[PDB]
Amino acid sequence: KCSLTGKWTNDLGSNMTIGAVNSRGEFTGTYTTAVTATSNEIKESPLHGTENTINKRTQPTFGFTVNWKFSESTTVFTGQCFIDRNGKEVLKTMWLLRSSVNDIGDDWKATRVGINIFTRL
Amino acid sequence: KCSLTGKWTNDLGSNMTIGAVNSRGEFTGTYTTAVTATSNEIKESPLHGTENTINKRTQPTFGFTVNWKFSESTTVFTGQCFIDRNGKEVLKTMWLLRSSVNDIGDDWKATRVGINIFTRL
Amino acid sequence: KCSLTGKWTNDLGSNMTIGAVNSRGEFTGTYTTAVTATSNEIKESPLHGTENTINKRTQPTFGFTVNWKFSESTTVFTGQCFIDRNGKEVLKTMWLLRSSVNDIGDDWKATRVGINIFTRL
Amino acid sequence: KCSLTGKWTNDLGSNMTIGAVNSRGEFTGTYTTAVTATSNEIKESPLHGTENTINKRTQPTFGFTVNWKFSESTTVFTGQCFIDRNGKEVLKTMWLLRSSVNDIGDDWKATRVGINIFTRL
Ligand SMILES: Nc1nc(=O)c2ncn([C@H]3C[C@H](O)[C@@H](CO)O3)c2[nH]1
Ligand SMILES: Nc1nc(=O)c2ncn([C@H]3C[C@H](O)[C@@H](CO)O3)c2[nH]1
Ligand SMILES: *[C@@H]1O[C@H](CO)[C@@H](O)[C@H](O)[C@H]1NC(C)=O
Ligand SMILES: *[C@@H]1O[C@H](CO)[C@@H](O)[C@H](O)[C@H]1NC(C)=O
Ligand SMILES: *[C@@H]1O[C@H](CO)[C@@H](O)[C@H](O)[C@H]1NC(C)=O
Ligand SMILES: *[C@@H]1O[C@H](CO)[C@@H](O)[C@H](O)[C@H]1NC(C)=O
Repeated sequence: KCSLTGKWTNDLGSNMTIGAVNSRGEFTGTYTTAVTATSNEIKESPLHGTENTINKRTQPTFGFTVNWKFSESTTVFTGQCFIDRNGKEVLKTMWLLRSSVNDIGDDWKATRVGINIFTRL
Repeated sequence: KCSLTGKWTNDLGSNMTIGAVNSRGEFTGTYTTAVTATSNEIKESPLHGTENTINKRTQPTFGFTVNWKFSESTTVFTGQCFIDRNGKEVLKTMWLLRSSVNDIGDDWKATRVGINIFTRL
Repeated sequence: KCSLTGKWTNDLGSNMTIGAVNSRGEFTGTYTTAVTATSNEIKESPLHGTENTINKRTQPTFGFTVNWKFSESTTVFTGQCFIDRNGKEVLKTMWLLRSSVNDIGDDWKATRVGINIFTRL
Repeated sequence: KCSLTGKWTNDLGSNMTIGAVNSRGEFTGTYTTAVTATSNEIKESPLHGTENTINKRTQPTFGFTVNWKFSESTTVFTGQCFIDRNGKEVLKTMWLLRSSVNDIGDDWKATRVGINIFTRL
C-alpha cells in the first residue's frame, strides 16, 4: 500500500525521485536541493537504499544513503512509509549528516542529526 | 590510504565484511551479530552503501544501510574512514536504528541512535 | 523578543509551562502528557534547564531535562527560541530519551532521538 | 552504588565536577574543556541536571544541560550511571550540541550528536 517508488518532496523544499524497488528491496534514486534564493537552481545527487521486505509489511521501514555530489559529506536517512488517516502516503524519516574532518581529533563534532517528512509530488 | 574493503569488527563484537568499491563509490557486504544465544551462533544480513568520492580523499565519508533479515527494522550507519594517530585504519560511525511501528502516532519513539567503532579483523 | 517563560504546546499534544528565567539563565517548569488513557488524564513531571545568556541574543539556545515521574527514564531537550517568518514565537527542539537498562551490555539500545516543535498555548 | 557526585573525566579529556544531589535528584556542577594544544588552558562552564529517583535504582538515568560560557551554544547530556564488571563507576552518555543560528531557515543544520563515556578522576 505505501510504496517508495515515485517523486517526493519534503518540508524544507528538497525533492527526491526513487525508481523501482527490486525483490531484494533495493532501490536507487536522485536527491535534489536548492542553494538557495529563488536564484537560482539546483544540485542533483544520487541515492541508494533498501526497504525491509520482512513480513511483506504494507508500511515497511527503509534506509538510504545520499552521496552528495557537491561536498565530501554523506547523509543517511532511515524511516517508515506510512498511510496517514486515509489514502495519502508519508515518509517519516530521520537523518544523520556526516561531514569530512581532517583530523580524527575532530571526529566528535562531525555528525548532525535531524528529521524530514516527505509527501508525494 | 583508508579503504572500506575487507573485514571489520566493532566495539560490541559484531563483524562486517565489505566488498570492492566501484568507481561510483558503491559497495555491498554482510553484517554479522550475536549475542542472542545458541551453541553458536549468528545472523547474517546484507548491507549496501556508498563512499563519497569527491576530491578523492584518503579518509572518505560513507554511509550504508543494513536490511535486517531477522526483523522488520532497518539500520543506517554513516561515518568516516580514518588513519588513526597510531597508524591503524578505523571506521568511526554513528547509526540510526528504525523500528517498525503499526500506527503513525507511535512514529515518535521508533528511532534509536548510537555509535560504533570498527577496526580491521 | 523570544522568551521561554509561559505555556507551550507541541506537535504531539504535550503541554509545558516554564517559569521565570533568572539572571544566570536558569528556569524550572512542568511537562504534561497524555495519551495513556483514563477518562482524563495526564502525568505532570518537573523540568529544569538553562537558557544561554551569551551576547543577550533575542533568539537564545537552551536545554532542559525532564525527570519523568512515572518511569525510570530521563529526557533532555535542546533547542532555540525563534521568532518565526510569520512573527510568532516557536521553540524548535531535539530530544534524547534515555531508558534505564539493567546490564551495561544493553546500553547501546537505551537512547531514542526525536524532535518537538512548541508554540504558545 | 553509582553516585554522580564527584570528579569525572571523559574519553576526549574534558573534566567535570558534580556537587551533591538533593532529595529531588537535582545537582549542579562545572564542565571543563581544553582549546587546545598543551597550550594552554581551559574554560569552565556551569552545568545543571537531575537524576531520576524512581525506584531508587542503584544505576539511575540522569540528564544535564551545559550552558557554555564562551559561545551561544547549549549542550544537553543524558545517560546512565553504571557499575562495570566490578567496582568502578562509569557514566555512559549521549549528547546533543545545539548551535545558535540567525535564521529559522538554518534550524535544520543546528544540532550535532555524539557520545561520551566518563570515569572517576
Ligand atoms: N552491532 C550493531 N551495532 C549497531 O550500532 C546497531 N544498531 C542496530 N543494530 C541491530 C542489532 C540487531 O540486529 C538489530 C535489532 O533490530 O539492530 C546494531 N548492531
Ligand atoms: N511530548 C514528548 N515529546 C518528546 O519528545 C518526548 N521524548 C520523551 N518523551 C516522554 C514521553 C513519556 O512520558 C516518556 C516515556 O518514558 O518519554 C517525550 N514526550
Ligand atoms: C521540487 O519540485 C518542484 C517541481 O515540482 C519545484 O517547484 C521545486 O523547484 C523543486 N525544488 C527543488 C529543490 O528543486
Ligand atoms: C567475529 O569474528 C571473530 C573471528 O575473528 C569471531 O571470533 C567472532 O565470534 C565473530 N563475531 C560474530 C558476532 O560473529
Ligand atoms: C494541553 O492543553 C490544552 C489546553 O489548551 C488541553 O486541551 C490539552 O488536553 C492539554 N494536553 C495535555 C496532554 O494535558
Ligand atoms: C582534567 O584533569 C586533569 C587533572 O586531574 C588535568 O591533567 C587535565 O588538564 C584536565 N583536562 C582539562 C580539559 O582541564
